Amino acid sequence: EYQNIFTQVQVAGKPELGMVEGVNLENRTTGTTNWPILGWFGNAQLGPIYLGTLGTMSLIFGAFWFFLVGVSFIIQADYSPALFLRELFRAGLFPPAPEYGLSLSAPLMEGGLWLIASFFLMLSVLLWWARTYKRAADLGMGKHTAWAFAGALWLMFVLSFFRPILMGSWSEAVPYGIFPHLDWTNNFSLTHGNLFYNPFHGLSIAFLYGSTMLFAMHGATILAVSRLGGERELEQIVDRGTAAERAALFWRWTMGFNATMEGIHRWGWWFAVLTPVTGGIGILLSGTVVEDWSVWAQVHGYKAL
Amino acid sequence: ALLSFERKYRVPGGTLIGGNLFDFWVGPFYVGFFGVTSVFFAALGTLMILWGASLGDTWNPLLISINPPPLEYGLGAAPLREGGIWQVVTLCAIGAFVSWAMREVEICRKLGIGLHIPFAFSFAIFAYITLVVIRPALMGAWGHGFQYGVFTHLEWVNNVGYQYGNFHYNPLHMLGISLFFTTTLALGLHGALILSAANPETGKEMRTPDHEDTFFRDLVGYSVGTLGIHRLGLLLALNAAFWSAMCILASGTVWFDQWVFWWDWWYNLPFWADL
Amino acid sequence: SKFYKIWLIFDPRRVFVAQGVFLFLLAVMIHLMLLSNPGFNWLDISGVKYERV
Amino acid sequence: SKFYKIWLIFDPRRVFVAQGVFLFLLAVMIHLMLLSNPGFNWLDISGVKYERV
Amino acid sequence: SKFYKIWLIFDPRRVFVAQGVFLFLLAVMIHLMLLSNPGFNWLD
Amino acid sequence: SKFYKIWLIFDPRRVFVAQGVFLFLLAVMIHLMLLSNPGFNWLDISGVKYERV
Amino acid sequence: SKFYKIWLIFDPRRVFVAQGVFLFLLAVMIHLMLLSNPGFNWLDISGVKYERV
Amino acid sequence: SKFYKIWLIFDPRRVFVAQGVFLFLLAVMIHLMLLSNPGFNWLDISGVKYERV
Amino acid sequence: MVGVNFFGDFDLASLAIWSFWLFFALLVYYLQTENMREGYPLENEDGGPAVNQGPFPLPSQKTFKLPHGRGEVTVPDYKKEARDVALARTAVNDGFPHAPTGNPMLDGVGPASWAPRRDIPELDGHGHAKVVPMSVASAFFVSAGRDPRGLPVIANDMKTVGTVTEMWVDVAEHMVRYLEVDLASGGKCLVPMTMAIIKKHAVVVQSISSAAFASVPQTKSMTEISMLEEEKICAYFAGGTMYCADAKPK
Amino acid sequence: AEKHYLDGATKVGMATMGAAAMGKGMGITAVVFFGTVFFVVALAFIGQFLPDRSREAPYPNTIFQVNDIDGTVDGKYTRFA
Amino acid sequence: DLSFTGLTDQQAQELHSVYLQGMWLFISVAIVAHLAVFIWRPWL
Amino acid sequence: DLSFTGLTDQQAQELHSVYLQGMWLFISVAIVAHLAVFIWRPWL
Amino acid sequence: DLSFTGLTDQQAQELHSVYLQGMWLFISVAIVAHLAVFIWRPWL
Amino acid sequence: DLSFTGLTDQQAQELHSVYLQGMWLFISVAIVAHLAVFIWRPWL
Ligand code: BCL
Ligand code: BCL
Ligand SMILES: CC[C@H]1c2cc3[nH]c4c(c3C)C(=O)[C@H](C(=O)OC)c4c3nc(cc4[nH]c(cc(n2)[C@@H]1C)c(C(C)=O)c4C)[C@@H](C)[C@@H]3CCC(=O)OC/C=C(\C)CCC[C@H](C)CCC[C@H](C)CCCC(C)C
Ligand SMILES: CCCCCCCCCCCCCCCCCC(=O)OC[C@H](COP(=O)(O)OCCN)OC(=O)CCCCCCCCCCCCCCCCC
Ligand SMILES: COC(C)(C)C/C=C/C(C)=C/C=C/C(C)=C/C=C/C(C)=C/C=C/C=C(C)/C=C/C=C(/C)CC/C=C(/C)CCC=C(C)C
Ligand SMILES: COC(C)(C)C/C=C/C(C)=C/C=C/C(C)=C/C=C/C(C)=C/C=C/C=C(C)/C=C\C=C(\C)CC/C=C(\C)CCC=C(C)C
Ligand SMILES: COC(C)(C)C/C=C/C(C)=C/C=C/C(C)=C/C=C/C(C)=C/C=C/C=C(C)\C=C/C=C(/C)CC/C=C(/C)CCC=C(C)C
Ligand SMILES: COC(C)(C)C/C=C/C(C)=C/C=C/C(C)=C/C=C/C(C)=C/C=C\C=C(C)/C=C\C=C(\C)CC/C=C(\C)CCC=C(C)C
Ligand SMILES: COC(C)(C)C/C=C/C(C)=C/C=C/C(C)=C\C=C\C(C)=C\C=C\C=C(C)\C=C\C=C(\C)CC/C=C(/C)CCC=C(C)C
Ligand SMILES: [Fe+3]
Repeated sequence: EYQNIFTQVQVAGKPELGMVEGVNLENRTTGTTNWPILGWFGNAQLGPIYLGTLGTMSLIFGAFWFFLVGVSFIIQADYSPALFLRELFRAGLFPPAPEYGLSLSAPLMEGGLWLIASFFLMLSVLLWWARTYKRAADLGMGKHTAWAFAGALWLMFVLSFFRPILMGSWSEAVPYGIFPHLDWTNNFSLTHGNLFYNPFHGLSIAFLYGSTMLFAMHGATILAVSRLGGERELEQIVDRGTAAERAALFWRWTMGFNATMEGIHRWGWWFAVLTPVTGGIGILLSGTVVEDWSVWAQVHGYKAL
Repeated sequence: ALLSFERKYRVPGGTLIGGNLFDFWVGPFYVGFFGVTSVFFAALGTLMILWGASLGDTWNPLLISINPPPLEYGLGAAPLREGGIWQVVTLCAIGAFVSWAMREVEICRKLGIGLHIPFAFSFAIFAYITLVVIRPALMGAWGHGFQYGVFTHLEWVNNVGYQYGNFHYNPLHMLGISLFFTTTLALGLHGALILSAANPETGKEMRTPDHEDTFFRDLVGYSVGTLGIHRLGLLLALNAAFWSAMCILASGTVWFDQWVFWWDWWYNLPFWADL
Repeated sequence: SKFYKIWLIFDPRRVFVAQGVFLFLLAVMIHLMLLSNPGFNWLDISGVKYERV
Repeated sequence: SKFYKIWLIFDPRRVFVAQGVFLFLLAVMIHLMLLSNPGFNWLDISGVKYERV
Repeated sequence: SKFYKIWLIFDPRRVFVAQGVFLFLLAVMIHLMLLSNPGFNWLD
Repeated sequence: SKFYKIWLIFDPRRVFVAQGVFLFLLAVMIHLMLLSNPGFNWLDISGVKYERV
Repeated sequence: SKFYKIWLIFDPRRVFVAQGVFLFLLAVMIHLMLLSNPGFNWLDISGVKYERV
Repeated sequence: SKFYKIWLIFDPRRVFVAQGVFLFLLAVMIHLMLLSNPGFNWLDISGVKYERV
Repeated sequence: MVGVNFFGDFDLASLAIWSFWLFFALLVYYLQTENMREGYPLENEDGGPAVNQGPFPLPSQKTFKLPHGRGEVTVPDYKKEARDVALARTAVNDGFPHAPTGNPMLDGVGPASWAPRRDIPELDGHGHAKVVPMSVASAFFVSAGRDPRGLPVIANDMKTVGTVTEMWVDVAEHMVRYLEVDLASGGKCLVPMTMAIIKKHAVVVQSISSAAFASVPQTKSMTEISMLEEEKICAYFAGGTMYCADAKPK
Repeated sequence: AEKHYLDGATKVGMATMGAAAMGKGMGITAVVFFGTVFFVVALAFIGQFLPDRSREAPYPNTIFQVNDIDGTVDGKYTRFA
Repeated sequence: DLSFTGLTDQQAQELHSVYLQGMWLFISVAIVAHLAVFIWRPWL
Repeated sequence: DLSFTGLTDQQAQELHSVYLQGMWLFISVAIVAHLAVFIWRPWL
Repeated sequence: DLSFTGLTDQQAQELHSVYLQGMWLFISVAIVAHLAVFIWRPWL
Repeated sequence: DLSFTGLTDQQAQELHSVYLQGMWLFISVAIVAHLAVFIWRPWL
């Protein structure tokens, strides 16, 4: 039986340039390419993109942050292109040391460049957030994507903005290296007792696992009912066919309750969004409220002794 | 109590083992042959968990833990209070998980639809079986399985992680984390896009699937498409499961030092070895 | 009184199944609570009383 | 009494399936509980009784 | 006595297959319960 | 007074189910609270009272 | 004075369920507040008052 | 004055529910702030004032 | 706020976690009730209302506006299914299968069940028919993979029922959705691409017998297809996966 | 014959049918069970050929003295260590 | 004469009477058990 | 006659009177409880 | 005449009679087993 | 009559007699096995 995992025969007509629903067309590029290796899995069209004020500004600020991280790597390699490549994952642009507190007076190669890059990184993610909002607004769509992105941004900002301010030191923000930010994560768990005994870290993991499991379930369900017009999820929300019914009856017979075509996406939205929302809460409480989650768990009756 | 469209789908057929012997529903739940076996396995495992809890000193459901046998029993069957209850529950868990998948197969056969759901759940089952069977068999002791408890199995995760230094430096672990993070991001974006199209700005007609192609093409330049997003989410989650299982399988069987030292192949490449 | 009119409200099949499940779980929990307490664990008490039964 | 009217309420096929499941599960549980107690584990009791059976 | 009437409610073919399955599973429970006890394992 | 008209507003089936569940859960919570407190745990109290019952 | 007309805008079912849930949760939290304070925990206070009740 | 026209712009159901929630949360946080400060914690203050009440 | 606790060991952390549990119970209530907009109220096995309806009450009615002058849709609708189903219960109790009273595939029951959708074509964002034969699209062309047109089509018994003569594509999402089969029976037939495997020699359909191909639900027109016709065709093949499985080899 | 037996033979056809069916059920169960046991035994055998440091990992579970059901209150599996 | 379950008033009465006999038998067995347990190991 | 809820005006009147009776009963019982608690252990 | 299962009163009586014979046989065997076990190793 | 399986009364009796023959054969072989094990390694 055909498993709808890969397309068998690809087809292509005139390239699709998008819906016009209040988008400024002069900010939308005009060139599309049609790349058939992608058409085995999904769409083949590498479509146009929209480039307006917010996107341009976000790209400029983010690219400058990226550039500044790179330049710091070059300088700490003592200019060597060999060390630069050998340490592309092991090097990091680190925040100022604890003695500088939250002041903006730390040497340029000991946190100052970290501060400047961090400022421009902050600017670009917020501008990208505004972009996600405004692209929905220009098409007349709801704002669910921007809200979901706000949750992930909330974890990001508690990581490097909110919590270091509440702790009184930039030195607790995460550095900009591939391996050093993993080292940062490990150190963070090690200094706050053990982050497994942080209930919001537990809840964040539950929502991460659940969102992975949920989208295994949902992708498998839609693929299983693809024989019927299944993946046309919109228009099954407003005109229920057998794909939606059989999808509902599978899960009802299996676990005793089911979702609807529209409502499974609310479950997934909330499970995905709750992972960084709950995670940010648990990091924010670490150090500020609880210093040692292990003894806190012992006091609150979920760690023995 | 049937859904208002359910009746026309409640027909005989689709079973694998026992014909019409178990081909009936109990409330919402289809039973079938593997519903009988999954109920029995689940009940016996739960009930042995409760019995093992009774032999301890706490009834707190966050402190109850059933522990695997000590290493000195190797791969033998342990005395029932010295790890044997763990083995009974583990065998019951495998029985129930496998029965659950086979029951899912029968439901798919009755509602003639693809078998993707039991396949994906089998990937989850494989991760579990790697954790409690495959890895401890290669290491030669059931006691390398993880203790059963809401917060004590996290002690297992901690101890095994810190056996190999910082477990972050495990390339398969890195790959698995990226797949978990990415599938969560993809679920967020897919749910958001569907909800945005179905729930427009106030007073506007419902959006089309063209509008959502247009939304991602405007935002990132690419749209995978309606069929593509489900294929993508399915394979992302399945790969996360599989590469996590490979991550843990490699640790203690073929790799034994701190995982950080694995990257010494790159850091000790002879041209920049000494720099 | 005239509690029979509960059967005008609830279906007997659902109520009997629910009652059976409830009673089974309650009886199991009470016995397990007794057995976990070494003041009402009858197996060990009989071991003590009969000098290892 | 006239308890036979249970069969006007509950169908015998499903009742017999559920009854068999429950009864076998209860028997297995009780035997397991007895095996875990070192006063009612008959294999070890016989081991002691005959000097290693 | 009248226990033969069980075959009026449960089809004998299916019961025979299911009973084979059940009997083998009961046998494996008992054998490896025995293996769990040191004094009754026969491998060594 | 004339509270009965609540049954003109709330469906009896849901209300009775919720009341039964809530009352059982509340009774269980209170009993567990008393057992958790070593001044009202009646099993150990009886054990002390009868000198190892 | 004429607060009744609110029932013309707010559906009584949702209002009554919300009030019941809120009142129960508030009462539960006040009692737990008092129990967690060792000046208002009536179980331990009575234990002290009656010489281990 | 003439503020009633706000009820022509803001739906009273949403405004009333939101305002109730906000007032309740504000009151709860103010009480919790007072309880957390050991100068306005009335339970402990009364314990001290009456010699363990 | 370290070590400073409300209530005697109740923290800002304890407060946060209890607050989350309260919010999450409310969100579960919201999510469950949102997911009850289809299929309720529950019925009994004779088409009448069920005695039990569950702990969750139904949500308030919500309306969708449909583009291209296709009215409004309000859910939950409280309406019962708008088709008759030729089944008959096999037991007086509940929880047992209902048996087909005639041909399950022709009647449209079980895995061959179709839902009564609107007898109009699904539309793309510009108001045109969304799924059309390539003779109509006329700017579509095969881009990769092997073209099935002209290949023989082989049923689930190894017998050839005809040849692929046309593809029906989705003009919005650039995809082939149906294969038009010219039958040696004497007529034409649409086969869902999700139910066909294209190979070098033939397209093999392992869900439908050769005798079943003589009666595939037809379309009114050969330039567009309604959602009702789509449901019937796809349901016919998915039901064949049960009601034709004995025709397979061995 | 709209019955899997009609004439039945009442003692021999029925007996052969029942033996075939029960033997089929038992035989498939035996095949599955012995395949699983063989897979586990093969994994143990293979693990015997892994490097010796595959047997150096310490016991990864924490015994909390409130879950210790061995018989003695010590926080460990007694009679070993 | 309407009901949610479709049972008539008479049917509910006989149903309830049989159910009450069953409940009373269960309760009387439980009572005898509690007297035995209290004589053996008093918990109050 | 705006009725978000479908109640008539007099239905709202009776509903409000019943609700007020229940509220006053609850509050009176709570008042008595607070006086008893204040005598037993004063908290101001 | 209340019948959910579809049986008549006579078929229910006959079914119950056979069921009771089965139950009594099972319980008799269990009683014998418990008496033997109590003699071998008493638990009260 | 009460026939879920579609058998007749007479078919059920014959198949029950065959089933009983098979079951007593199985039990007798099991008894021989248990006597052998008990002689070898008695568990009571
Ligand atoms: C020794 C290591 C510690 C540990 C320490 C930590 C710490 C420290 C943290 C976590 C956090 C998380 N941990 Mg951990 N954790 C451990 C063990 C585990 C285990 C396990 C099996 O053992 C698991 C499954 C997890 C799981 C998780 C996640 C649930 C959670 C992050 C959620 C999230 O949304 O992330 C993914 C989302 C983000 C990182 C958000 C930011 C991403 C932003 C939005 C990106 C924007 C664009 C970007 C700027 C630019 C580039 C784009 C251009 C295109 C190039 N932990 C142990 C105990 N864990 C976090 C948390 O929430 O804790 C409560 C956290 O901070
Ligand atoms: C000190 C701790 C170490 C560490 C040590 C380990 C170890 C050790 C392991 C992992 C594993 C994983 N870690 Mg790590 N990990 C750390 C930090 C992290 C961080 C982080 C941000 O810091 C993250 C995101 C992760 C992420 C991950 C995942 C890639 C992976 C867990 C998923 C998995 O296995 O699913 C697999 C899913 C399952 C096993 C679930 C199976 C479910 C079954 C089939 C069904 C059960 C049903 C149930 C009983 C039913 C109840 C009934 C009710 C009705 C519902 N780790 C640190 C550095 N990590 C694990 C792994 O890869 O495992 C394979 C693993 O073993
Ligand atoms: C619900 C929570 C999950 C989530 C949600 C989420 N993320 C989102 C969204 C949502 C709903 C978006 O709408 C948004 C988006 O647009 O996605 C497509 C986004 C997104 N989440 C992203 C990443 C991301 N999300 C993550 C996590 C998650 N996001 C959560 C699991 C992670 C993890 C796990 O760590 C990452 C890394 C992005 C793809 C995107 C946000 C886009 C963004 O932030 O843009 C800001 C831009 C920059 C920093 C510019 C970088 C520029 C390049 C470096 C230029 C290169 C130039 C050249 C190579 C040379 C350069 C150097 C010099 C010479 C210039
Ligand atoms: C022995 C102990 C047993 C329990 C301990 C196990 C741990 C439990 C923790 C998760 C809870 C899982 C239990 C799920 C119950 C499964 C049974 C079930 O849900 O079906 C019954 C019920 C009836 O369905 P229906 O009639 O259709 O409802 C609508 C009609 N009014 O269907 C419904 O109720 C519909 C409502 C769906 C319920 C939503 C499920 C929420 C799951 C989200 C959890 C994710 C976060 C978990 C955090 C974990 C932290 C450790
Ligand atoms: C805690 O762990 C342990 C497991 C320690 C203790 C567990 C104890 C428990 C719960 C044990 C459970 C035991 C049970 C429920 C056993 C049930 C056994 C049964 C019902 C056995 C029935 C066997 C029936 C058979 C083999 C029928 C065969 C019929 C046939 C027709 C076969 C055809 C072949 C022949 C030769 C038929 C003869 C015909 C002629 C003409 C001679
Ligand atoms: C100290 O720890 C504490 C924590 C233990 C834990 C819990 C404490 C608590 C809260 C305990 C609460 C216990 C409760 C609520 C117990 C209630 C028990 C009940 C309601 C038992 C009722 C049993 C009823 C039975 C057995 C009824 C009937 C049986 C029959 C055989 C009747 C048959 C019915 C028939 C035949 C109807 C057919 C009639 C017709 C006309 C067809
Ligand atoms: C050839 O040219 C170049 C030089 C391209 C070679 C380039 C090499 C490059 C670009 C190397 C870059 C490497 C890496 C490793 C980039 C990624 C680093 C990682 C792991 C970043 C993860 C960061 C996580 C967080 C939470 C970051 C930021 C969070 C914020 C809330 C930002 C805002 C924080 C602050 C303190 C803003 C400061 C504001 C003021 C006013 C001081
Ligand atoms: C926790 O400790 C600290 C002190 C931290 C913080 C304290 C915080 C605050 C703000 C506490 C106070 C909160 C509030 C807003 C309390 C107000 C409660 C109110 C206004 C209750 C109103 C009415 C009460 C009742 C009981 C209403 C109706 C009568 C009943 C019998 C309830 C059930 C009936 C309903 C719902 C309507 C149908 C009528 C009848 C008679 C059945
Ligand atoms: C530590 O203590 C623990 C924790 C164990 C907790 C205790 C839990 C317990 C013990 C819970 C409760 C157990 C209970 C409440 C009940 C057990 C009841 C039993 C043993 C029922 C057994 C019945 C056996 C039967 C009915 C055998 C039947 C055999 C037959 C051949 C009957 C044939 C029947 C019919 C109807 C033939 C068909 C006739 C026609 C006319 C179609
Ligand atoms: Fe979807």
